[PDB]
Amino acid sequence: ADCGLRPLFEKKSLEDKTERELLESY
Amino acid sequence: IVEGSDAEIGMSPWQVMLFRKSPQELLCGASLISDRWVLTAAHCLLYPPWDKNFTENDLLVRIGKHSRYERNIEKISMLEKIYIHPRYNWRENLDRDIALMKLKKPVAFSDYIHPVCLPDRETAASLLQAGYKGRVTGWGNLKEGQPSVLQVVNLPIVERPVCKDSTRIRITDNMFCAGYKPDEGKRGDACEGDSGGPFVMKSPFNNRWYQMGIVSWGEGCDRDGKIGFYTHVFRLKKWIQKVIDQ
Repeated sequence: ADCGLRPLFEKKSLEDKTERELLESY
Repeated sequence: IVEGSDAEIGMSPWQVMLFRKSPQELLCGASLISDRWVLTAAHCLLYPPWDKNFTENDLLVRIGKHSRYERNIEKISMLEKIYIHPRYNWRENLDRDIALMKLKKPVAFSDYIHPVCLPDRETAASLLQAGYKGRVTGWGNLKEGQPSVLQVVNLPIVERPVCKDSTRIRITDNMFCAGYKPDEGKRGDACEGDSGGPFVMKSPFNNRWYQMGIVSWGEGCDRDGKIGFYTHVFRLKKWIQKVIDQ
């Protein structure tokens, strides 16, 4: 199940510029 | 996409572009769900009133494209077969606006190409709640022109009663709406050209992105009081399974 894990982000333990907005909404 | 921003390289590796083969023409968004299965809105392939009734050989799909040619990064695939939901209501309200396209050749994953996940029952229950925000991406209209870079915007899922009240069109349990209310302070919305594009959410249970919606319809774009509608992917997964498991 190799899905939803971005090589340049999740895989490199890096977060994109806006994904925290999603976490905040939870 | 209206009132959003440029996507970062590799930010949406599951992003897929549906093109009309000849004359070359971008039609809609879509998303990679495996190395050979792509999701999109039925209306992108079948909508008679706009003279859209495509055959598999009528189109192609582009994957991993960062601009409107990366010789070694993006992939160009032909389609093996199209599958439009049997109960897709195109004459009335676009009920069950979903479709699957199977590529002729599976594509190799990379830094710029990888599949988004499809929701399971507990992921959906937990994530699909009013106020929670998701993400829309697309190469569509910037206003009711088009970008040279994939656009993105995060929008909050809206309460059913409120979605219903925002429009006269008959909405179904097979759709959901997301967007900011004029009293909320932020803007954004999908627009023409963005149909088929994914509306995704990141799960804390495992830090993976899940596609909860498909860009389907709206009235105008980023209009105050209006809210964009999306195909409720999870409520249609069994059809997805049926098709895939042929």
